[PDB]
Amino acid sequence: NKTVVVTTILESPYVMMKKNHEMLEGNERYEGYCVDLAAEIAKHCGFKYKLTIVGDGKYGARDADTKIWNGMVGELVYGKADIAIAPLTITLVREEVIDFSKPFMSLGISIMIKKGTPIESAEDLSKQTEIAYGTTDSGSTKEFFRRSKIAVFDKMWTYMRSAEPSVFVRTTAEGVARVRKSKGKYAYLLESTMNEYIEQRKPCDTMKVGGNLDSKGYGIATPKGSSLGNAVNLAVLKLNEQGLLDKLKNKWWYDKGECG
Amino acid sequence: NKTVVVTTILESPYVMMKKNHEMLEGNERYEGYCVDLAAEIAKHCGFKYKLTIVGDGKYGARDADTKIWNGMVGELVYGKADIAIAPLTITLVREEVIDFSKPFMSLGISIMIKKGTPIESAEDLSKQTEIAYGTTDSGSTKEFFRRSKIAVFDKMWTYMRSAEPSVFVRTTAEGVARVRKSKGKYAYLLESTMNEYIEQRKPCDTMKVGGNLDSKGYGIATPKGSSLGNAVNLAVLKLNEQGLLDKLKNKWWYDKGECG
Ligand SMILES: N[C@@H](Cn1oc(=O)[nH]c1=O)C(=O)O
Ligand SMILES: N[C@@H](Cn1oc(=O)[nH]c1=O)C(=O)O
Repeated sequence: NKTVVVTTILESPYVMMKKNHEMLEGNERYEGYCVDLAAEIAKHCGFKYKLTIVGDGKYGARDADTKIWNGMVGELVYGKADIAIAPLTITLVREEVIDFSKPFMSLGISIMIKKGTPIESAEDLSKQTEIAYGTTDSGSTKEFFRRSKIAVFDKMWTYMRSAEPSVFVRTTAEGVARVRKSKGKYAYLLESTMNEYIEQRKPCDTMKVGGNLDSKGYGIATPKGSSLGNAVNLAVLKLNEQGLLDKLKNKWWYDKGECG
Repeated sequence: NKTVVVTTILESPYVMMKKNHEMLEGNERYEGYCVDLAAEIAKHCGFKYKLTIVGDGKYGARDADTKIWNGMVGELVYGKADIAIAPLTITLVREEVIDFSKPFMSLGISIMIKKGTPIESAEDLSKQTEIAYGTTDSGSTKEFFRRSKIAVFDKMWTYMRSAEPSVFVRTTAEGVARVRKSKGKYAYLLESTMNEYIEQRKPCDTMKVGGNLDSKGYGIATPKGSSLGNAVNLAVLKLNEQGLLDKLKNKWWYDKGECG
């Protein structure tokens, strides 16, 4: 038995530094949905682990020129980590290089606006220019727009890829800050899960509008051929069946919601 | 290359006999969401196939005494079929004996009532006796209640397992007929997907109430170790990414909805 190296990302409310993190060591420094999930998975699979934050702060994308994978995906591909326990979207391109457990959370791409912004759908965004809109870099949302053959999403892609100044952000935190400080002139395309969490955080000035653009899920990832995959997949199914995953979502999204 | 034997179930709107089925042969006799899905999967994976309806008309459950698997699950386990393309729920007990692709549809257990029935939640059902309620036999919904540790669902299970006359039905069709003919005295616990489909079918006398009890998905299943699994999983992800699965749901649930 060896300590399993877990790669994850600082993304609220999945993994966050505890307020008193300076007083603590190792795994105890962190808290969140994925921190709780990691503890449950490890217990069910019988392994000890070490939580580590992805070096480049990215989810995972492959460079067009170099063909090299970055982010958490890259850490699994190059063997820097043994497993990824984070809001990592199950996609075809990633499934080609790493393995995923069945989903532990269901979600879809959505729109976040500053309250009062006159936008109710992706269709609305695509038909105008005054309100800028973008996505996070190196993730599944940007890749969705890049590869979409659907007219509305492709129209949106053509605008976003050449928009000036850049409409892309490095992290969810940056996109949220841009929505909040742009006086309604910036809308942010992000996963419904993040959108719903932020909607319940002070200053309660944002909101999710329209239906989700797609239906997909987050999965726990392991390098291809990992001996860990099977047990991890069964653990996820068990936790879902026990209602534990639902309990964890309520805990981190709503029980402590700050917007009444 | 050999013809792949597909096991499926006659369940609207997934697989149904075409009205003019007598005039047709083989795969052409059927139509529906899963019929369309099977054609797409076969095309993407490069195989020819034969659609067959599960002999016992069941989804799949293991006998407590004999330990023998029935339904579509049983057909894969005993090698009577090469793959299952139907609304087969991904569960822990099934994952122990067969393989599943990532989900092609997202859903949850829900409540179906005859319009006007004074029930808005599972909590409501559990606190009364006048309105009987049950589930389909040999499926994931009955197993959910049987294994639940959650107070409300366990209370519901204790009532259902000993209710008289029996509250369990053999098929969705039977449960729907019971809801419709029981004058509000029977509520039916079934997957949200089936519930939403029936809600748009004449005589438009049923409705889904409350939130879903859980969050899970349907997957394409193959016997353990099947050489088909990998390609099938990637095909499902591709179809989802192209928006084809969403298009298919709209086609079979709403485009031809009969309730305005
Ligand atoms: N879970 C996403 C990361 N990301 O979060 C969003 O909200 N959009 C986006 O791309 C991924 O795995 O790439
Ligand atoms: N998809 C279910 C079958 N079934 O359909 C429902 O609506 N409930 C139920 O158990 C299964 O795979 O067992």
